[PDB]
Amino acid sequence: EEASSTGRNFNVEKINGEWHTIILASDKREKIEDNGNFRLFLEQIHVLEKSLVLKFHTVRDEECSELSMVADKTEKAGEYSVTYDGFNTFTIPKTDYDNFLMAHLINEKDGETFQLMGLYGREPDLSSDIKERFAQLCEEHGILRENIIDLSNANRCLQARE
Repeated sequence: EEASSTGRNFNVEKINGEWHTIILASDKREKIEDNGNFRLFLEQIHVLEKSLVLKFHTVRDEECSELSMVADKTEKAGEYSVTYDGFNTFTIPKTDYDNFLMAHLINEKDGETFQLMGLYGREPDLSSDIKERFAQLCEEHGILRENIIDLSNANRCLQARE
C-alpha cells in the first residue's frame, strides 16, 4: 500500500515517526558526495498539520547532530517548500508508512535547479526488490545510475555495517 501525498488517498498522521536515509541520489553528483550539503541521514519526520518537520542528521567530525527542515504547505498537503541551499519544492509519490518512503525533491537555486530523489525507511536498511522500485522511479524522473550512492551505513551514528 504505497500512497500519493497531494490527494485521493492520504493522511499526514501515518507518515509520523522513525525514518532513515537508505539511498540518496543527486542529478548534480556533488551534493551527495564526501563533504557536500545533501549527504544527510534522516532521523524522524515530525508531522505538524501546517509544516512537514524533516529532522535530518550530519556527523560533524564524530559529533552526532540533527538538521531541522521546517517545510510549510505551499500547494496543499503534498507539495511542501523548505529554504535550504535554494528553494526545495518536494512531492512524496510512493509512501508506504510501514516499510518504505520515496520522496522527490526539486531544488531551485537562481535559475539553476537540480532534482534529488531519496529512498527512506522504518528499518535503517531495506530489501533489494524495494531498492529496484526506487531505481525505476529515479530513471522515470531523470537521474542516471552512475550518480546513485547507497547512503544506509557510510556516515551513520547508529551502526555503519550492512
